[PDB]
Amino acid sequence: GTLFALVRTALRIKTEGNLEQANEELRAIIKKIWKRTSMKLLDTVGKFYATFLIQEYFRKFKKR
Amino acid sequence: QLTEEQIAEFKEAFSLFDKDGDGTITTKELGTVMRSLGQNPTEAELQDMINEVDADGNGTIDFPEFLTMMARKMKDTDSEEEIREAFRVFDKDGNGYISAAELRHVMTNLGEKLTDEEVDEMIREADIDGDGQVNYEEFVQMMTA
Amino acid sequence: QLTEEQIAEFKEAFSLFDKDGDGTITTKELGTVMRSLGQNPTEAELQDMINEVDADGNGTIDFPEFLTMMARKMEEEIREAFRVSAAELRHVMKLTDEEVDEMIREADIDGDGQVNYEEFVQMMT
Ligand SMILES: [Ca+2]
Ligand SMILES: [Ca+2]
Ligand SMILES: [Ca+2]
Ligand SMILES: [Ca+2]
Ligand SMILES: [Ca+2]
Ligand SMILES: [Ca+2]
Ligand SMILES: [Ca+2]
Repeated sequence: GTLFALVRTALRIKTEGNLEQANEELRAIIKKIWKRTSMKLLDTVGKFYATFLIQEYFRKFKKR
Repeated sequence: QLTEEQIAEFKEAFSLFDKDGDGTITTKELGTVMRSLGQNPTEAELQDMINEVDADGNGTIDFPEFLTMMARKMKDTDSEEEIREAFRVFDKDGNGYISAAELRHVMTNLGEKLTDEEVDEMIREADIDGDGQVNYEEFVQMMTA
Repeated sequence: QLTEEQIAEFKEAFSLFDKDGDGTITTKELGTVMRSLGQNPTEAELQDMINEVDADGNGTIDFPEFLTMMARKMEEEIREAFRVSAAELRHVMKLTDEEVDEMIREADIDGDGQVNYEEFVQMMT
């Protein structure tokens, strides 16, 4: 039926978007479980003077 | 001995740790700088650090105190040991190589404004072997040159 | 630095603890969620949990305090982790077998069965 044939088309379109949307939602969740899982895996006086030596080194450079 | 000039360089070094500008360094502040240099010190190693430098017992480091420590450290002249500590700061991942990004990050956190080109220039001049990175020996030449 | 996206998630996370939705987490509401996670904290334990995070000293936790805490705790940064396959993956992990294959499958751009830094990169950025 014309009207019916029309309705069938509209639902085919809705259904495909449903499918695409469900794929996007899954991808987002997986990406996020990759990240939150990376996020849970990567988990003295001489230091003052070190900082100084580096600063001193930068000054020398800028003047070279 | 001490030049008006070295005092002023020691004050630059003091400023970096004195985040709020109030003239003293706290355990908090030392922590934020250490954390920004790669390390993660314990609340106690921080207090111990402050305590070794804190001559008057008030629980924070002022500039005379910092000056006393730095000046004294300067007269240790067998200090290839201090270059080693400087290396460790730059080499955040301990892999034995300072990348461009490692040099940049340290560089920024000491308030030092270099261009991407300047950093490239720094690495290029220091890199004796051509791998685009600075190893310990190349770093030594660089720091003593 | 924080993004609009991470702010939203942490606002969702806050919600799980702000039960009555009044904008503040109390020792009571906090004890409720713990119980539902199978823990039995003592009243003083809940106070200490709140106290570590209670910037303004008022006894409860608002969203800006909650956010201060979450933000504090959550090409170089990637490649470290990359140095550490379906077999190689199930190792680290909470999740199930089929679901690990999904996690692989998504990363497997080239379609070779395991994950390459090049695509892991695409999986991180
Ligand atoms: Ca201060
Ligand atoms: Ca003092
Ligand atoms: Ca390195
Ligand atoms: Ca090199
Ligand atoms: Ca509430
Ligand atoms: Ca509060
Ligand atoms: Ca692959």
